[PDB]
Amino acid sequence: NKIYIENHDLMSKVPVIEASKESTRDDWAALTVVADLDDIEGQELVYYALRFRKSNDGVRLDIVHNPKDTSRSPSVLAQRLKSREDKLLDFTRFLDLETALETGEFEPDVAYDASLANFLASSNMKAGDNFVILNGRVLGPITDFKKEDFEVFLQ
Repeated sequence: NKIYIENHDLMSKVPVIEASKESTRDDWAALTVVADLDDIEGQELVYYALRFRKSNDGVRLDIVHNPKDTSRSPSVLAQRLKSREDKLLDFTRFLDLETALETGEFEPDVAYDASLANFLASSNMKAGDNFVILNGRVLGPITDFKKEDFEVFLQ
């Protein structure tokens, strides 16, 4: 649990696709993708995670933006994505995601940026790293991994 418990601030601010009400408890699982969405390789991972969630409605997906470069507030992209949180399964096209990360004025959330900086240090992962956490299991860094590999780890 301890990852989930120590980080409630951050995890409360990130984009979340809730598992469906009409899925079962045996289907239910918790996927976190942590990705640098300034880079294609991070975006691509999230895209796959989205596609996976689209097919597997027992999963609760949330997405943590974890940029290597911090000159911009991490919280900007995270808010861009959080604003468009309902829309995320309507994506059909890698471009829909790019678009969603491309636009939206937001005021930096410092408390978010702090939360992130904890989460990283206490979870011994670095800024910029791409990884997934699946029901508590950290997998990464990811330096391939597509929606197959999500599927299998669910089994």
